[PDB]
Amino acid sequence: FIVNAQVRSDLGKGASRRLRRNAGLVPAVVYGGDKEPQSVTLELREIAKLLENEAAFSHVIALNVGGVKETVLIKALQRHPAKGFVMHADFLRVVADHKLTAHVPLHFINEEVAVGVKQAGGEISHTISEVEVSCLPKDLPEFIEVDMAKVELGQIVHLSDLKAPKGVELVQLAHGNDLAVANIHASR
Amino acid sequence: SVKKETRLRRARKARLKMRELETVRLCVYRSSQHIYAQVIAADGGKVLASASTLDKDLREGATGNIDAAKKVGQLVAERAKAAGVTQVAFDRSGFKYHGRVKALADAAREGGLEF
Amino acid sequence: MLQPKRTKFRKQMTGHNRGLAHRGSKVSFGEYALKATSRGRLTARQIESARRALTRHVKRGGKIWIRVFPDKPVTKKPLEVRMGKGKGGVEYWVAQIQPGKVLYEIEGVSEELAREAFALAAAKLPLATSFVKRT
Amino acid sequence: KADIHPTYEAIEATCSCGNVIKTRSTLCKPI
Amino acid sequence: TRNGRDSESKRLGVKLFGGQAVKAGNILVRLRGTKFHAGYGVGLGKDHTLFAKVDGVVKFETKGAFGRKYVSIVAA
Amino acid sequence: RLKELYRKEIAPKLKEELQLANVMEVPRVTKITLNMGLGEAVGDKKIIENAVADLEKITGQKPVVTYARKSIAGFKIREGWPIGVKVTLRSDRMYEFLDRLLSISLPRVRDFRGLNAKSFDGRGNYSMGVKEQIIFPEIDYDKIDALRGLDITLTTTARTDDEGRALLRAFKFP
RNA sequence: GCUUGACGAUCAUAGAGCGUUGGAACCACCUGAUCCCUUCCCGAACUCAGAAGUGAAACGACGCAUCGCCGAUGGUAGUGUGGGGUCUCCCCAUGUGAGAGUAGGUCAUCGUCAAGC
RNA sequence: UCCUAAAGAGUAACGGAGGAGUACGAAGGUGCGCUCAGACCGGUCGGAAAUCGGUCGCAGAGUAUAAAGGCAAAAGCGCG
Ligand SMILES: [Mg+2]
Ligand SMILES: [Mg+2]
Ligand SMILES: [Mg+2]
Ligand SMILES: [Mg+2]
Ligand SMILES: [Mg+2]
Repeated sequence: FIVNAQVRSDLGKGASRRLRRNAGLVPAVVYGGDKEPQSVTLELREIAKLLENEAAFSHVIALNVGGVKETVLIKALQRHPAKGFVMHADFLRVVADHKLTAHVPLHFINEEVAVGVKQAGGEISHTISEVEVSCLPKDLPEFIEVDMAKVELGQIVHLSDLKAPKGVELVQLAHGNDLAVANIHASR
Repeated sequence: SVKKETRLRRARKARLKMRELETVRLCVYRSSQHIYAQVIAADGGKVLASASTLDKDLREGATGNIDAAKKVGQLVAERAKAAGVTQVAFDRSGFKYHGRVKALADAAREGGLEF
Repeated sequence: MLQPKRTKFRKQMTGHNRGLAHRGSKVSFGEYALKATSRGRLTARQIESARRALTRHVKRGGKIWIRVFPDKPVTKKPLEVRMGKGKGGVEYWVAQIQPGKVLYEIEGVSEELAREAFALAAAKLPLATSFVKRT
Repeated sequence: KADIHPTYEAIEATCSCGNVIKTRSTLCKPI
Repeated sequence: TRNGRDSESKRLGVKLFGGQAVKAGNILVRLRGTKFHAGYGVGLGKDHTLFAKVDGVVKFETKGAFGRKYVSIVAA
Repeated sequence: RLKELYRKEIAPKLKEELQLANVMEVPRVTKITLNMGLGEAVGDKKIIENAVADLEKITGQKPVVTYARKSIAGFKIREGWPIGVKVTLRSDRMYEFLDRLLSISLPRVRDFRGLNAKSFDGRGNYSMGVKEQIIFPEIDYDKIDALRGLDITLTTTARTDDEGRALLRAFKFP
């Protein structure tokens, strides 16, 4: 996980569309805690390798603006709706001590053999994914493992069932709700 | 409370119509112990004359009677005429003009001040 | 077919079909989807020709969502009728599609059973629809 | 006001005015 | 069943914009029920029609609680 | 005089009893409302002036009549427009009317329990329905009509209804 | 500047919720209703005569961003004039540039006197 | 009165939707007072619902008469 950048001292609409067809570039910004926001050009080819990676969204990425180095986490992807490709990136500086909410993928690791599958009518319907995080950046949750190999038929899974290991909270439990996660039901 | 904001709801009609006419307002404030009176200039935020009971020549433990309030409105026209103030209005501030309110506003008409 | 139960009015203007689709272009429920890459409008009988194509190429399970709903009534004058004696009656109902909008979603199936199932539903729709995945 | 009518000759009389009109003046509870 | 029958368009609107100079009894706003309230030196007639009473320059300021629109005229 | 029974025995007792810090936290009775429901016989035009004269004697105070506020066609029309008769009792006629209850308005009921201890609102108010107008001094039996549906509703300065119980068990008749 | 009252200035970054805390000056509940006066019934409210008690309630201050409310930068939508194209829709040059969302903010700031330091 | 009507006025169609050809001597004036709907808990013959008490409200009620624009100095409600 490494990517290198440039400065982009040309703003607007007209100068921001000539980047995408002449040079194949993608705009970006770097805004953080203690500094100013700083715009940036990146290439469409180099973000394509990172966006193809699995856990690159919930992970720290280094950035070479010039020779300037910074540990950068990504929280946005504006994306072209019609054809489908990346537009400007809008990522974030990482301070060594700050609360830092982000989003984390799920896996549902062990559902080959379940009580609801092998005994009763076998269906497992994943409702939610991309559950958030609120954790210090010293420990990065790349993913959360959920196990539905023992949950029987007719039972659902809340957010209190799966856990958040080693100093990780859940924003939805900080509100007065507990969202359902996965169901096991009967096929038609 | 409950009583305090209901008489504030009763007071804002006449207090807002005296604002539009730009008249030197004579306000009042009754308590269960003693009675205030102020003359506020034509901007709502400037007090010209103000006589009370809590001054250091009148406190005697008998404030809270109708006879105590006659001297309050008596000794306030002498400070407004010393400030050169006539042509005033009388906001009763949600108080029913019957008892200690009305008796103070008769001492103003006696002491040369006129409405 | 799919149409509102009751309506606050009876007839509606024509309008236009402009812009792209910024909300509606993200897969939310399923893990595979058939999004539309050309603008048009769907006439609520094509939806049932495309629904009954996906719901017999699976026959085993999965779950189907229908993201789009027709609510715009359209008119049609009868024949041998001159123009200008009012406005014609409502014959059918129309949804309006613009590039990027997701039409159907599927989950709980294979990555290539579904790929050859949206081929059946795309041959009933008058639009050029592509194949996309959940991210 | 003055529109109301008291019967204070018996209202302000004795509650234990015998058990011959009140029918119970040594106990109030029948239970 | 058949439906033509519109009406004849009473010519409402706001006259005398934000920097004018007014006479004694000009018409400021032909209202339809108090989009604009009676500010400092204006009138508010029968059908809620703002009119002047003194001379000066129109302001169009937003004041106080409820965020209501007060049309005052300023001797400036 | 239950007021002189209140201040001397009940009022010092409850401050230590329910862990009350000062004087002014003690419960007491605010008012008594009755609300004789004449919702039966809407278009009667004969029973209201009877029902006023019924409640006129057992309280010693003139009632007021209560109109309606809708036309609930399933119940009745809005033509028989007065429906209710209500009396609010403040502090002078409170502790004197309260002595008729629980002393001589007990034996003429022919009941089992004088009042249930389960029916409360969440704040600490008690309500009760009395079936007959027979439980009353200075009343006729022959000239009275036995169509008198009467209620008793109590209001207390209680925060929650357990404090209503410790007040009600002092002058009790359950 | 600190204490309490009155009247304003400004209308939520000033709100709500939770917590905490104040007296014998102020204020509030309070005590009575004979005497003013009052209630489509009721001294509840209104009013009068007062200083047994209390700071409970109420009311101010003091804390908490949990709800609310404000809100960047960048990008994007749309659009004036001049030209384009495959022309029921878009694109180029140029001027203009939101809304939504993100980083984060917020437990207000003042003025006039009268009684306190 | 609303929409077509392009954020000043204006603006067509055998274009889409609705109303009027009146009431009122108080339904006018004025002074003085006072707040809605709805939910919910308790309460006798009513009960999904009548009258009463309570909390929650934060105009979702109301406006002689259509819809639009308004209404806490309430333009809404009561009294002399
Ligand atoms: Mg914005
Ligand atoms: Mg126009
Ligand atoms: Mg125009
Ligand atoms: Mg009217
Ligand atoms: Mg008024």
